[PDB]
Amino acid sequence: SGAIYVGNYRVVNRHLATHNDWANLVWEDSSRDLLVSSTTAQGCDTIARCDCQTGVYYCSSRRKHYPVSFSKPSLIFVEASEYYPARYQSHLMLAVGHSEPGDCGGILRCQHGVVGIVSTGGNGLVGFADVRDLLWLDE
Ligand SMILES: Cn1cc2c(CC(=O)N3CCC[C@H](C(N)=O)C3)cccc2n1
Ligand SMILES: [Zn+2]
Repeated sequence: SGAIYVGNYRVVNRHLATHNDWANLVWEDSSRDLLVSSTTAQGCDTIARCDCQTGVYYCSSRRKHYPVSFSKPSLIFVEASEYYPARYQSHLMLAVGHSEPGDCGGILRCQHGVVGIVSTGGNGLVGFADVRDLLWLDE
């Protein structure tokens, strides 16, 4: 579980989006596993505008925050699931670390702010969906 709240937007994993999320849809991308919905109230998360490759992510399966070294956003192969068949997810960042399916939503953050959210995992590699390119989240 977990979202990013910035201004009048709510950023979630598209595979965990609610009915209300789709009823107030701003933008979605299957290939990225992202969905943005509009909010009545105002969020106050700072989205990082950077090219960092180190951060700290929240892992609900361990109730801990872990420091990781992660790859630059790219097209990584992700195996089939009940939400998507076998495909190449884009804007994906991998790091060596623990993750479980319920961990999707946990924020990854650097000194500059929010980098992305947990999206994939398995084999001791946790995958984060990048959001630093979505400049429209701030205007
Ligand atoms: C965070 N996390 C998800 C895990 C899974 C499942 C997984 O990766 N996915 C299922 C949900 C949709 C995801 C996507 N974006 O396509 C793929 C299995 C083991 C460990 C995990 N750690
Ligand atoms: Zn940064």
